[PDB]
Amino acid sequence: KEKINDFVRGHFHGCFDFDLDNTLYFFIAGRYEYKNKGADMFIEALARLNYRLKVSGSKKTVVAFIVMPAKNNSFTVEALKGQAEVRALENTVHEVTTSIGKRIFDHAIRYPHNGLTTELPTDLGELLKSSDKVMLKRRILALRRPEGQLPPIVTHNMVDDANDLILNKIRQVQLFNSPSDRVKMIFHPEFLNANNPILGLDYDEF
Amino acid sequence: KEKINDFVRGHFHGCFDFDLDNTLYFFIAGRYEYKNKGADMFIEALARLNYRLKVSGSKKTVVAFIVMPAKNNSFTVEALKGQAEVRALENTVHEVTTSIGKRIFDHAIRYPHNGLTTELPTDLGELLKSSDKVMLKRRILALRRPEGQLPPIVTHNMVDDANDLILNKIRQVQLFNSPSDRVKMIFHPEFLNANNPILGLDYDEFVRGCHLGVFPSYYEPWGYTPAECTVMGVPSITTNVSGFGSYMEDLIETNQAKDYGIYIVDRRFKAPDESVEQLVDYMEEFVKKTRRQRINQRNRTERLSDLLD
Amino acid sequence: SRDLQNHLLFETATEVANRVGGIYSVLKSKAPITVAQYKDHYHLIGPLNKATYQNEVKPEAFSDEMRPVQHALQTMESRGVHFVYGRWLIEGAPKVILFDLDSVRGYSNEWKGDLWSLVGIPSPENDFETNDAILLGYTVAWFLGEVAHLDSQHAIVAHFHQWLAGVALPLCRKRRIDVVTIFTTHATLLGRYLCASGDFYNCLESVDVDHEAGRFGIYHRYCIERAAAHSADVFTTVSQITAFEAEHLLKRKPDGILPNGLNVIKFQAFHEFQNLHALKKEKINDFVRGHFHGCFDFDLDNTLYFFIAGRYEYKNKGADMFIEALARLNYRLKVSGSKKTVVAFIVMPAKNNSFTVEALKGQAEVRALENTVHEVTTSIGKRIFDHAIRYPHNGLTTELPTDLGELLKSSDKVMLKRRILALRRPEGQLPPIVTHNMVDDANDLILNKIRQVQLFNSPSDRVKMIFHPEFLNANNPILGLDYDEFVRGCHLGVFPSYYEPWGYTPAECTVMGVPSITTNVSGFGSYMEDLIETNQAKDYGIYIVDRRFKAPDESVEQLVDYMEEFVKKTRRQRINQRNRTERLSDLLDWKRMGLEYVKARQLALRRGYPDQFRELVGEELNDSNMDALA
Ligand SMILES: O=c1ccn([C@@H]2O[C@H](COP(=O)(O)OP(=O)(O)O[C@H]3O[C@H](CO)[C@H](O)[C@H](O)[C@H]3O)[C@@H](O)[C@H]2O)c(=O)[nH]1
Ligand SMILES: O=c1ccn([C@@H]2O[C@H](COP(=O)(O)OP(=O)(O)O[C@H]3O[C@H](CO)[C@H](O)[C@H](O)[C@H]3O)[C@@H](O)[C@H]2O)c(=O)[nH]1
Ligand SMILES: O=c1ccn([C@@H]2O[C@H](COP(=O)(O)OP(=O)(O)O[C@H]3O[C@H](CO)[C@H](O)[C@H](O)[C@H]3O)[C@@H](O)[C@H]2O)c(=O)[nH]1
Ligand SMILES: O=P(O)(O)OC[C@H]1O[C@H](O)[C@H](O)[C@@H](O)[C@@H]1O
Repeated sequence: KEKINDFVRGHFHGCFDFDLDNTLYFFIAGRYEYKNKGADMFIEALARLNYRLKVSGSKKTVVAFIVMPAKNNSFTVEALKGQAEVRALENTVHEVTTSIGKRIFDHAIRYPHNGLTTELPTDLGELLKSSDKVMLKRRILALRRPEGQLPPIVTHNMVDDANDLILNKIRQVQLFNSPSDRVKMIFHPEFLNANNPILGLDYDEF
Repeated sequence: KEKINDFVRGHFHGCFDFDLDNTLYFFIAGRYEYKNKGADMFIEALARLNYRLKVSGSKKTVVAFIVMPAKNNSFTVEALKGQAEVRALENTVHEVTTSIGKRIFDHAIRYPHNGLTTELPTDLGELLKSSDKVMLKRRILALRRPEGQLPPIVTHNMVDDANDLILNKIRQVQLFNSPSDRVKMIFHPEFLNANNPILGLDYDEFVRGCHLGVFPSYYEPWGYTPAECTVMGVPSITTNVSGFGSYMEDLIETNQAKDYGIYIVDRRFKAPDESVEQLVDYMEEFVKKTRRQRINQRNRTERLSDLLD
Repeated sequence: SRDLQNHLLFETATEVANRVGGIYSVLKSKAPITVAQYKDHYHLIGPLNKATYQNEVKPEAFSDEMRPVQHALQTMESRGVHFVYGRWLIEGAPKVILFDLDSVRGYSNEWKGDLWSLVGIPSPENDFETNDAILLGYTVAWFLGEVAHLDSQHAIVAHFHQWLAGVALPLCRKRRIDVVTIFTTHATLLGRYLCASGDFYNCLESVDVDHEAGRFGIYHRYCIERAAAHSADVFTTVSQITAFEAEHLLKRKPDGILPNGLNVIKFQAFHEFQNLHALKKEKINDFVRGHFHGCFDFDLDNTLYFFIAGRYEYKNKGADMFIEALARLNYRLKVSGSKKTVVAFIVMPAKNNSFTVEALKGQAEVRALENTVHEVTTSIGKRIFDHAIRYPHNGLTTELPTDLGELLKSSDKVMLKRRILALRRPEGQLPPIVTHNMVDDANDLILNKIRQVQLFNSPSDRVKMIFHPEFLNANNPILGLDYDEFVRGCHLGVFPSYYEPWGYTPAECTVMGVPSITTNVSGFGSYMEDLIETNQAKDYGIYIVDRRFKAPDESVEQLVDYMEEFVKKTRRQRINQRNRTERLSDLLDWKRMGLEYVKARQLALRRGYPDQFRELVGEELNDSNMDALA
């Protein structure tokens, strides 16, 4: 589930208004038989489940996956690019916390001398400096989404996007991952695998 | 130098009141001959330097190492235990900052949503929790040292402490590492090694980490100790009655040679109490140097190593 | 009347509180050295950019001796003129005076009329910009008259940058305002325009200045530039090649050069710049592994990183030569059996739709391998450790493991192999020559040139092409470097320019210890070929290609010659050459290039008050140049 959470954090970069500790992951998977496998019901049922959860004022979120292989031209740039921009933040944060560590450790080993009245630092400014902030802000701006763009409902470029049953059905019931929706949709038109650069999980792990 | 800094932090746990970024590492080394190798003069000179700095009001700090093997029963528990207590803290800090990361990270990626009005956390309480603050304080507590205890002048338990010359000389000049002393004193009666559990540097590595070798010998046919120093771009103070000292006095004009890291004290044509003041002059000069200066001097000292090939 | 030892300085340009062009960065970086000399006697002047100025910008306001500046500001207020006073928020904190041109346009037709008779300059009012150039030039001379009038202690210097600011120069000359003037032109008008087609440097001695200016239809601007250069007590350019250029095309030899320095950020240790190089070289190495994923047949340790960067001017910046030359070098290197490799970067912004999937995906797959390795190596760690500590018990005869199968298990071998296969690229696919999706790929000039010389990053090629049509930035998810960080990590900048009045590209490059190849028709190349003998300058990291007294094809062959030279170097040799280049940086710091700005100002006071300067120094020194003076 941590590897999924990681994928999701990328996916909703810029539009991430919910709590993964209070988030659930439904999926459907298999051969793309829209009608026999019941993708139709699934999508419809989810659209309604969304309405119920909104009405009840629940704070939970459902991120719902469709793993049915359809013809595609691999991943989208937007998928790969935001998963990269989220790692960029992860890393800059790790660097910054290394610096904070030095600053804490100096205070801890220098107490009680040099006028260090408290055992630990108290002001955040003692630990976090302009150079540190500037990085973090730049990495944050990189995650900003455009004017009103919503997280996508598909991870790939589809061959025949306009005729795709699953996608037309999601568009029809209007699950577009706008913030208010407590049900999110992610169609991944490709069997899962560990080499997958955006959700590196063999199916069995996912 | 970092590896020496980790040792010193250990050694001074509790009584740590100076900045290692404005601290210099002098050392004397080799076969324990109190009189011949110049340890008498060294320790005295340092006590006089300690006076000069307090007087002149210097922000600097000197940690003077003595590496001369002597009869001993291995390390003190207090050196060995303090090393562990300083690492306990290093590893508690590393855990806390991880927690801090996760929080900073969550804020960044969530902003501007969920009522987050600033791009970064502003108040420290968002990052640093009580559970985190408790483990840290406990680690700090373990570094406290007893009422009026000071950092030791010895890293080992001596066989015959009460009669050892080096230890008695230090006690006599009254360098007990109190916070008001600008010169500290760490006698390590054992040849340095990488497997040393308090200071895990081979001798050559330690040399590089230090700032200034001081080998003010009285008898010394050659003196590899300052020669090795000089090969590693480390300024050394030696004497004209040493072989190496005499040789470098031939090759270079004695006032040039200070810019080239080879300080030469006069122990042939001067009173022993004038020798000591010249050795103190040279140390007080080096302490006055900026980092610009030390680095440049170190490059000159390095470039000089061709002559010793 | 006036004092020359304590004088005022009023620097005036278009680009004060707004980064419209190169001139921005000159004034900005120079401000620290010019504040430090003058303190409160220095004042920058320009037009108030209502939009962006919000970013960058009482009896207490001035001292007693600098009260005359305060009184003259109130006299501009007494005819209604709105003006922003303050500090410019950059190193040095110089004081700015930003005139509102919206609150002086009611004079426009009168003032454009005045120019018909005072100098004779037409003003087609369908030219949005020359209007603003005239409004500033009159508003500033309306101010400099009042300060010369209200201050009778100091001498006064008024420096103007580029033709747009210098409408005020004829007005200071004709009206006989009591200030000494300096004009500095960073590029001639005709020069930029004549270089459109292409042979500028040979056949500019004979060109009809008025017929040519008239044919491009920019005669009304040319007039303002020509007027400015003649009017001023001192006329200057930013480089010798531009001085040559300015002599024939503006009809006045300059009194000297004001070459553009940089605010050189120094380190406490000199050798720090060198450690950075290797750090940032590793970030590029990370990129290059991702790029060649699957076709990775060379040793990055024995690999060099050439680059060109800047505005996308295919001809002027010399991308044409760079690519042609790189193709020829590839032949040489193959012929000569060299084992080295060159990855050449072109960093010139072109219209794109961000990165390719292949680019992002490739470096994602390389990170997956990085991490699966990291998992496997901890397992190996655990096994080495357990053999170590258990020795010599349980039958362990050797101190350490000797069979790899002891440390690397099936489970570990499988996931490494899977990661390997993921990097495998389609049969006969090569590494791309572009990181992005181009909007108009088939018509991109760089990509046509590259396709034509057939640098396609096949494994036999010792020169690889990477066109990255976008300025470098830290946030970039494939090559996460700010431009400065990338430069440092590279080994050789190559900026074989044709029209380039200065070129900060190679100067920046040199500041950060990186050798460049520039040309003798660039302003920076002129200035170094004067300061250093040209064969010696190669040892200090300044390779200068002759694009003036050589055929285009010989220039190319010289550029190839120089690269081949640089490739041949050993690592010691590159490291030192880099050290020599870094030592050179002080010549480009404002702590030296700002002395030439004083020489211009000492010559302005010499011609302006010949008797007063004679008596304040001793005799009268030579009058003709900046260089001929004290
Ligand atoms: O990312 C994924 C997702 C699913 N799977 C695998 O794919 C299978 C999904 O099964 P299908 O959707 O292919 O359909 P079934 O195999 O359940 O059933 C099919 O095969 C049966 C026996 O051949 C019948 O013939 C039946 O009519 C036909 O629907 C699962 O076992 C699962 O392990 C993956 O490997 N990777
Ligand atoms: O922690 C340490 C410190 C030093 N050393 C090494 O051991 C040497 C110790 O030097 P000494 O104190 O033994 O002095 P020298 O070897 O410079 O000279 C000595 O050896 C000479 C030749 O035998 C003469 O006898 C002379 O009187 C005597 O001073 C150093 O050079 C260094 O190489 C270590 O291995 N570990
Ligand atoms: O990835 C990059 C690459 C370059 N740069 C910067 O972009 C500049 C490149 O400048 P250009 O090549 O666009 O041109 P110049 O700054 O040399 O000069 C420009 O301004 C001059 C005077 O205003 C002339 O008009 C000239 O013709 C015009 O190109 C460099 O300073 C460099 O710092 C980046 O920030 N990121
Ligand atoms: O010039 P290069 O071949 O990139 O190598 C250059 C060198 O850079 C710096 O000097 C580093 O300290 C060395 O680690 C490296 O050997």
